[PDB]
Amino acid sequence: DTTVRMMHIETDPNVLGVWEEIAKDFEAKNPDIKVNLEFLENEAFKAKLPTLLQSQQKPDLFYSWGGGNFQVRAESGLLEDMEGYSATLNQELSAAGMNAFKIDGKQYGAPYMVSQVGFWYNKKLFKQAGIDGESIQTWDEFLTAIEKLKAAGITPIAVGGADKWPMHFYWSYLAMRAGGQEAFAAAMQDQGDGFAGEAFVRAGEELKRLAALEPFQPGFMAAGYGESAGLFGDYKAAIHLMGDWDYNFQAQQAVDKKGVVDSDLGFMNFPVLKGGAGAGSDTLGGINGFAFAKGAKPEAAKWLEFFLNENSQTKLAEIDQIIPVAKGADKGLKNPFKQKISQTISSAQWHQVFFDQALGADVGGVVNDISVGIVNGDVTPKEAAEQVQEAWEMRLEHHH
Ligand SMILES: O[C@@H]1[C@@H](O)[C@H](O[C@@H]2CO[C@H](O)[C@H](O)[C@H]2O)OC[C@H]1O
Repeated sequence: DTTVRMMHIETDPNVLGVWEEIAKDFEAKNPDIKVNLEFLENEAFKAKLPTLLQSQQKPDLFYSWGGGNFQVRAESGLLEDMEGYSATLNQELSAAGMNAFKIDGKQYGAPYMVSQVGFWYNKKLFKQAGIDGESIQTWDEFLTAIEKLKAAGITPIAVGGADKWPMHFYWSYLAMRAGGQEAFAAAMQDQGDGFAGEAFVRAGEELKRLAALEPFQPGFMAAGYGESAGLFGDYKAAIHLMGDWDYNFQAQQAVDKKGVVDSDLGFMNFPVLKGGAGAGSDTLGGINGFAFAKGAKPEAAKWLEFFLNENSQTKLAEIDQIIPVAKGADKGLKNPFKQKISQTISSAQWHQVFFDQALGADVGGVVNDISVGIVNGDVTPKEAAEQVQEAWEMRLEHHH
């Protein structure tokens, strides 16, 4: 018997119940393979993984956002090429999802889900404030809704400022809307002014404008994502900019374990910015998966091809958790919120991975730092963009 060790960041009890049913079914069909799930919370996982991956504690499989850290881990010899064990994965999973975890023709992981960041909002609170949530198409209209919420005594936005990345969603989306795909593509290539260019300075200017309305809950810089999602679930703030995984999370984090029920819940895309080059259909989000650590056993690919199969992924869509990557598993997207989100993802010409993950731990950490820094007044919009560009130039210099 051999044990496949899979490190993950999942907290939801319904999801874990489904994962356990899949693992039980797999172990019954493969009596010589055991599956050990190893949980670490999101922030702890990102902080601890570098040490664990470079040690003899490394697992076979670990949760991954792809992006810059995945690229560097591959070039550092920290991952295992499973191309020779990928025949079934390539049959059953989306080609774009498989490509997200392939480097230099080597299959270093497999996709698990795709996501969109957007504004979850409370229709009950919006009605109290006299806001039609479906009518918010532009950034100016969004700011007007913020002012209407404040006038009604309702905290407009819950944000997990302590974790920083929830605030970076604002800066990133504003940069996407201001500059469009080409401004970002050019910055990635270090062309022109790069991340110090006008679209990124405008992103900071618009984030500072939002911050000047004081739209966040008191003490937001001390709140992590769990606390912020709980505020939304408890009807204590009207708006939550978050990935689509928030749907189940705000319910679990609510005192009543239900949160904002479907009859009170809305979701809207990030609005357009007047004069901006970005399209309202452009999406910020991710393609997340499981990477193979160096030394991963062949049984780990056997597990992943079952865990990621059409039936398994259909179950996880049907419990409202993931937008799946397995072919045909979109049949499980029965929930109206998740169905519409999956359509936005499918239709997007530009589906951009989270800036903090695309740019790697160092430069992405700078983006996270300047996002809260602009809001708190510690850096100006120009200085923020300058810091991102300077850090990015050094990352380019020091990597292949
Ligand atoms: O760096 C952050 C990631 O930490 C964040 O990951 C999310 C966190 O919320 C849930 O735990 C979800 O399962 C994770 O994938 O994703 C956005 C990125 O900017």
